[PDB]
Amino acid sequence: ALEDLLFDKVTLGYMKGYDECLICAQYVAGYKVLP
Amino acid sequence: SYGQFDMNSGVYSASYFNAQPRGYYYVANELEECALDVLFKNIAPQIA
Repeated sequence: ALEDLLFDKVTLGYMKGYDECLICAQYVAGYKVLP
Repeated sequence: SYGQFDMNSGVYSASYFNAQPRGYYYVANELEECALDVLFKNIAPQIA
């Protein structure tokens, strides 16, 4: 419960980064966040 | 990119492929013609 609470209460999903088209907008000048 | 024939084993992240454009688009809404003949019409104005 505490880990899910921490990940839910902060303002921070793969295989859809390209299909979303920030995360997809960061590739317009090439840099990616590695897993 | 590394400029060396021998590469240590590991996962890299080099280069990106950006797609090449295809086709063309053109709107260019039609306009009138500039009346630039006044640049050579009447008398030439003085600098003052």
